[PDB]
Amino acid sequence: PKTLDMGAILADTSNRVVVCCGAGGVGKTTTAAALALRAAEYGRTVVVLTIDPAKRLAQALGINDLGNTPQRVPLAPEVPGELHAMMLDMRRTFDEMVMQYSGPERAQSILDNQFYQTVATSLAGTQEYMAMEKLGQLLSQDRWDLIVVDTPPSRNALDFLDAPKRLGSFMDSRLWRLLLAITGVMGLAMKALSTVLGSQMLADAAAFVQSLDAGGFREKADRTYALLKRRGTQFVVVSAAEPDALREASFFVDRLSQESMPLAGLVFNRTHPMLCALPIERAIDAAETLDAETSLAAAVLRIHAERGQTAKREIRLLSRFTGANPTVPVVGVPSLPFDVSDLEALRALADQLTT
Amino acid sequence: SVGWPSRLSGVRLHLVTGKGGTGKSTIAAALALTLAAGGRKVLLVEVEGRQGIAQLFDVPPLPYQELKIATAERGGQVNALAIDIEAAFLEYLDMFYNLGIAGRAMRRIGAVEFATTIAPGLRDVLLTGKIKETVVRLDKNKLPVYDAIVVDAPPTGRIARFLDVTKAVSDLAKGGPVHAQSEGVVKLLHSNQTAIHLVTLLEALPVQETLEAIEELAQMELPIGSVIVNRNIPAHLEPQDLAKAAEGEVDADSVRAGLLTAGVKLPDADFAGLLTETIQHATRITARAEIAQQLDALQVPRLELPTVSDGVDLGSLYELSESLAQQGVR
Ligand SMILES: Nc1ncnc2c1ncn2[C@@H]1O[C@H](COP(=O)(O)OP(=O)(O)O)[C@@H](O)[C@H]1O
Ligand SMILES: Nc1ncnc2c1ncn2[C@@H]1O[C@H](COP(=O)(O)OP(=O)(O)O)[C@@H](O)[C@H]1O
Ligand SMILES: [Ca+2]
Ligand SMILES: [Ca+2]
Ligand SMILES: [Mg+2]
Ligand SMILES: [Mg+2]
Repeated sequence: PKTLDMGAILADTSNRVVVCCGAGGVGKTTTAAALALRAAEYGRTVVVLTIDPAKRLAQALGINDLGNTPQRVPLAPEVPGELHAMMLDMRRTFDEMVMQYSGPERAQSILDNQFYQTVATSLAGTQEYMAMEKLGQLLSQDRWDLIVVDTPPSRNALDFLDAPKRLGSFMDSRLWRLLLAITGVMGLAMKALSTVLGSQMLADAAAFVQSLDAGGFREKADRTYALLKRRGTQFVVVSAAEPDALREASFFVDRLSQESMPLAGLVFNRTHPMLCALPIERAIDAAETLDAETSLAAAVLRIHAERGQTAKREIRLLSRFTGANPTVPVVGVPSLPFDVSDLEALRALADQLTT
Repeated sequence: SVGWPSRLSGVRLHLVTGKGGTGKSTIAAALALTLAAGGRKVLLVEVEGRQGIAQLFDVPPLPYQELKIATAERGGQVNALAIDIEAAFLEYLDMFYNLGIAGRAMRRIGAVEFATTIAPGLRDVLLTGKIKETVVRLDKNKLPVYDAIVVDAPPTGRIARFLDVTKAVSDLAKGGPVHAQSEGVVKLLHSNQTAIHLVTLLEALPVQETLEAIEELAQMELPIGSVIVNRNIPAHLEPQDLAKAAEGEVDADSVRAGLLTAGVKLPDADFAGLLTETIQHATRITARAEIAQQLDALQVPRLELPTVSDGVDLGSLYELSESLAQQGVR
């Protein structure tokens, strides 16, 4: 294999942006938070842009509020650096984008529009687009030497790289002005929409097109994507010891390679390393002899054999990824016997990530 | 105490919800197999255009047609319907407004994709309306075409809005035939002919969403069926031995003695390692039991499925169907 050295990547200030990617439910948020807290322990002035921390983790970071801006995470006085954190507010980031380009006066109308509030702000790819927009806002202010980026959950790891551009092209469709804000084909389509859709909804939709007054959205998604191509950007792919998560990680690694984007390596999270060298065949047989003959000893053997079978699946899954990607540095992170929802649990996770 | 009360056998429409990644697609297919057993005909429906049925059965994308995808036990049949929202919108324009011509012209300029995307209420009207059509469909002899309909439904965060027919219709044109059909959809959803099943994992977020969804659905007076606890694991330890091991207490003297009996003598680094392996297992079980306790408050039937050791294949769907059948699902 090849061992990923997250500690050396974090300590090197030429690394300015660290993007934590992969499928949802693998440990992206906690990895992002553990990495950011570590960089701060190394002396760096860091900001972690979290997407969806679990309630207890968000409270431990002091980011359980409705804010859409970084706040300082108070740490032990010995800590030489600074940790700053926030949780993305998708709707508020859309408001900020609308105001930045339309101005505060015209933004009052757009923000009050019922079609904007109920439809435009919840379209597919908004979470990825707004994460990218916020990353852009963090970079422009130059308030930190390191930005750790958490990415929205999805069954598809590539949605982070593709969904903003996809949403952007949908927003720039000819169909918005033509069908809401005459022709043979466009006229037929306009008639069909008038016949089926509510007059109030169509008025709010056409008002939104007139009010917004934007290839604006695709051009925004394109410029913001180019920020990921700046020198000092590192991508970290996170995966659980599961086939779907690894396949998503592999798809992401391929894309980074095709696009010549720097990949730090893979975080193979939730592993079950064997703490006892006793073979699986011997453990089952030792438990089976006890079954025919103290229920504690046989159950203890059944735990170990079950863990060993789990460890065998993990090793063959990883060897499949490593065989296909022999150039990719990897770090195995064991499943910790507690929830990663406090600063002390983040510290223990960062110890696993940086060894 | 039963996971499937008798009343659930009279249900014609089964909606399978749950948080993303909990097993809705897998369990909706296993439920469909269970209900089709004994020469019955069940329809398995998906509504998000994700082609999850084709992916589950490892086949190319399914067209907008009801097609036999699996043979259930003793001559039963499971049909599949991957609803195509674009084709459902054209069907609606043509049947209700005679705008089949306008519709066909819209498809050639991507305007059907647009209309369904910009109007989420129209989307839900088309989907729940098609679901209702499969449920009430009669054959030549005035008998139901399907014995049951199983819907691989939207997740826990979207299920209440998806079944909110009053809110979906509110953003549609006043009058016409749609407003009359919507009454029949509401009546079906709120009756004893429907049940919403909620798939969960013994993890904090899937359990929280299950509770939040049940509350929202109860407020809407929508019928709850069962809570299905997926991917269960073996405890391996008796309640007293587990409670102690979760604190770091596994008596080694008893463990060392039972190992000598089986002809096993471990060194100090392997014996200590074997002990922390069971402590960590017991810590995982205890935490899972603490999460599961939050469901005890609901006076809702509960079903349990095991973990399929490797990837879910066709044979795994039959094992999960068999697990459901043994729990009284019929
Ligand atoms: N190595 C680990 N050991 C134990 N628990 C972990 C580990 N990594 C993550 N977790 C837990 O897994 C869950 C999912 O992690 P999270 O970072 O929110 O994932 P994601 O953002 O990928 O969905 C959380 O409850 C977290 O505490
Ligand atoms: N009982 C089970 N044992 C093992 N794997 C399972 C089980 N149920 C589901 N899975 C797997 O878990 C993942 C998520 O399940 P899926 O049915 O696609 O969930 P959902 O439709 O709720 O997103 C899939 O990879 C699936 O094969
Ligand atoms: Ca310093
Ligand atoms: Ca993009
Ligand atoms: Mg996350
Ligand atoms: Mg699914």
